[PDB]
Amino acid sequence: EGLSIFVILVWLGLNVFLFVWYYRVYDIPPKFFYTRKLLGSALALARAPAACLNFNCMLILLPVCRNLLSFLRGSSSTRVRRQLDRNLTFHKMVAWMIALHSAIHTIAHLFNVEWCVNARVNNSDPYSVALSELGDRQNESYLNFARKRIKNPEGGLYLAVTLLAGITGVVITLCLILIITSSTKTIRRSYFEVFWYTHHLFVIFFIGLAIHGAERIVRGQTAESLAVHNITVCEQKISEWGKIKECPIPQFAGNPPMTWKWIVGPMFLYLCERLVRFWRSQQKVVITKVVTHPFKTIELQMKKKGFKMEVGQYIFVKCPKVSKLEWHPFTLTSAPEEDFFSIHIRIVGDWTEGLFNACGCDKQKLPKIAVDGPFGTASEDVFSYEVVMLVGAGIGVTPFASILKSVWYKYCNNATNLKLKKIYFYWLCRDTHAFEWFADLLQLLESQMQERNNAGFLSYNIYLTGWQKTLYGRPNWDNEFKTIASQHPNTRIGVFLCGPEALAETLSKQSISNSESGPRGVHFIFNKE
Amino acid sequence: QIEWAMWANEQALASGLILITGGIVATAGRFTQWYFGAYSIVAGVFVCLLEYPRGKRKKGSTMERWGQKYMTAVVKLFGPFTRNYYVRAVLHLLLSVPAGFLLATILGTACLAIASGIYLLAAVRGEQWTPIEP
Ligand SMILES: Cc1cc2nc3c(=O)[nH]c(=O)nc-3n(C[C@H](O)[C@H](O)[C@H](O)COP(=O)(O)OP(=O)(O)OC[C@H]3O[C@@H](n4cnc5c(N)ncnc54)[C@H](O)[C@@H]3O)c2cc1C
Ligand code: HEM
Ligand code: HEM
Ligand SMILES: *[C@@H]1O[C@H](CO)[C@@H](O[C@@H]2O[C@H](CO)[C@@H](O[C@@H]3O[C@H](CO)[C@@H](O)[C@H](O)[C@@H]3O)[C@H](O)[C@H]2NC(C)=O)[C@H](O)[C@H]1NC(C)=O
Ligand SMILES: *[C@@H]1O[C@H](CO)[C@@H](O)[C@H](O)[C@H]1NC(C)=O
Ligand SMILES: *[C@@H]1O[C@H](CO)[C@@H](O)[C@H](O)[C@H]1NC(C)=O
Repeated sequence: EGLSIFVILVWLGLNVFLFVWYYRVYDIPPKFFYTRKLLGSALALARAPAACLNFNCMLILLPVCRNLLSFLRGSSSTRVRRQLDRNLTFHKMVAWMIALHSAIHTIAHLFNVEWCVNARVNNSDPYSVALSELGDRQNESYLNFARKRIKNPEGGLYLAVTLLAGITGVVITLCLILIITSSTKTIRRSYFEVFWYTHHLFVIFFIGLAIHGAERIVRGQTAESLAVHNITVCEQKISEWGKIKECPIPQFAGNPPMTWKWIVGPMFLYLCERLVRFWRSQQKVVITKVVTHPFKTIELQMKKKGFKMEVGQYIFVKCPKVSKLEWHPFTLTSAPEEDFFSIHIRIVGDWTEGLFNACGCDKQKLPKIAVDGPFGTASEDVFSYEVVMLVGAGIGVTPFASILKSVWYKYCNNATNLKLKKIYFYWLCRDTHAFEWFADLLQLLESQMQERNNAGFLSYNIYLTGWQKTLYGRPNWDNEFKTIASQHPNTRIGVFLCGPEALAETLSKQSISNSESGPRGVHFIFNKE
Repeated sequence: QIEWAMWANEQALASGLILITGGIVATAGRFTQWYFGAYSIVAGVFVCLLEYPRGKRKKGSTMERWGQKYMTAVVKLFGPFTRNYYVRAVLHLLLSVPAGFLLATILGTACLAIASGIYLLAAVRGEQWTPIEP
């Protein structure tokens, strides 16, 4: 993988460079010499992950800009296209690293706080406590950020609930772990409503992160102070600091916040993207026809000026009356060449029942809707291969309706640009009850072909997992691949799968055993939508 | 509708992991009052064991964590105590309360209390933990 390996390696190398670099920016130089003795080695172990978090937090928001990335990809080598389709895999990777570096940062700041409080209450080595005495009086800046003499562990809890860096750290730690715990695949897939809503604690995370470093409690000796306070002479004269000419009392300042400089651009970009999405919500979509198919599926055929689609693509639809805040995704089930575009919506829950009830499908006006855009990955390649073997399982048949409806148009329109000549379609379903609309499409494509005397084009089988025409039990992929292999010799066939992963491995394995090594031999390229 | 038990499970396991991390960092660093961290180590290990096996949904097909069959057998042995979500929620809250005496484990406590809250929510809904039989 060119782009995937390139982007991952550069991102990992940048993280390693930032960590190593900012580790030694806070470990080697003499500016931080006295802090590194009140805080030890747990200073740099707190500050290098913070730099890595600066970089990572900018990165997390970019591959989730849905409307801006689509605008860029509209103008942006299919080998390349699929690598850049891993934007939500890169988001997950960046987020996990945000967790890792945050955990390192947090643990280091726990030692820091302990040791800071401990020295303040005369429970440490003599030098650190002597350093903790600074900042009690006038004309001296503290080095120890614990100023009240409260013994541990209550001193640590005080600092967290009183220091701004501690309060914001606790708030965004809770708002980072909640995001992560509510973003497992089970939550993301079975209960999307919990994932999406809880994922908005990100606004709280970034707001707490921007004001996180305002206090500048982690302080190093200032440059002017270092110029007058030669450290190597003055370290052992701490008991007389300010009273000998060589050693005035050192002055410590805190570094100005840097995170806002990083996260300003992506939060602005995300806000502009959300405004673009709102603008798409305001745009006109006229719902020309609503057909109520059996078992509660409403086909909404609608027109929106300037919508161009490609086979396999999906859109997001918002109905303001059902939910002002949500956009629910639906696959375009209509041919690209049609004036209207359609989606077939099965009523499975709260918004979908609301659209149904609003439409008037329930009773004996139609609600305003707004379509977001053709998203998704196209399956345009289906047309290129001379033979194809589309296999759809369960609710995965849906993408193939656009493709199947489109082949007919291209056959009628040109009949030569369609390189495709043969389609074998396998529907593996528990039952055909909710997808009866699809059976009708499959019957039609064949019927139109039969009328047009090319009865050869569409061969289909429905196989009912629960146990032309329906059959019982899954297809013997060992048998099927060989049979088509016999009928079509010396030809490349694309097996396109939109079904479960188990089926995906089964077909890929079948493809390769079946595909002939020789250049003359049949190859069975496998693509999984 | 939504099954809060799933998100409660995912939150509770991570609260246990963070409790283990905070307890280990308290014990190794010899934080003053390290025995609370030692408690966090044992409480977090117990939370991770009890919350590793995800339950079976009311509808659909669920995913199982790796090596969950062994844990499911043990959780089944305790009868109603693992099953009830009121017992699970009060257990999580009571185990979280002593961990809140240390900063290194205050994060664990909060997270476990947030989870015990979601368990409470699931308990009000009528949800329970039915095991995933193979
Ligand atoms: C790429 C893609 C293509 C899709 N194509 C179709 C389609 O052709 N026909 C169709 O009926 N449905 C399709 N869906 C999912 C469809 O949008 C949901 O069934 C619908 O949002 C249900 O809403 P609800 O109010 O019933 O939510 P609920 O009934 O509460 O949710 C039921 C299920 O829908 C999922 N879901 C809920 N909200 C969303 C959301 N905003 N995005 C994705 N999933 C969600 C949940 O994970 C849950 O498993 C598609 C989803 C994706 C990601
Ligand atoms: C740690 C695990 C995480 C996972 C698995 C995850 C997963 C996802 C997924 C799948 C999406 C796509 C949403 C969709 O399909 O509609 C998404 C969107 C998003 N994520 Fe994450 N995410 C994680 C962490 C984070 C973090 C840490 C942040 C930032 C604090 C964040 C901010 C976002 C944003 C802003 C969006 C876009 C929301 C939208 O456009 O509606 N995520 N995330
Ligand atoms: C959980 C307890 C946490 C504590 C006690 C803590 C404490 C601190 C402290 C004391 C500083 C230096 C503040 C200053 O110099 O004024 C700081 C900086 C920082 N922390 Fe945290 N933090 C915590 C969690 C987090 C988390 C979860 C993140 C996640 C992004 C984070 C990211 C940062 C960053 C990026 C900085 C650098 C600030 C800057 O340079 O402007 N911290 N933290
Ligand atoms: C607290 O620190 C401040 C600033 O570091 C001290 O104030 C500064 O003290 C010096 C020494 O006297 C002043 O320099 C003098 O300036 C006058 C002209 O104003 C000049 O005639 C003298 O020959 C000498 O150069 C300096 O001006 C003064 N700064 C300010 C802003 O007044 C202050 O003394 C310290 N407080 C204590 C209690 O030590
Ligand atoms: C701090 O404790 C040591 C140990 O007994 C003692 O020698 C020293 O005088 C104490 N200092 C203060 C200010 O209490
Ligand atoms: C600090 O003192 C040492 C010892 O005399 C000397 O070698 C060094 O040059 C001094 N450094 C500065 C910056 O004054």
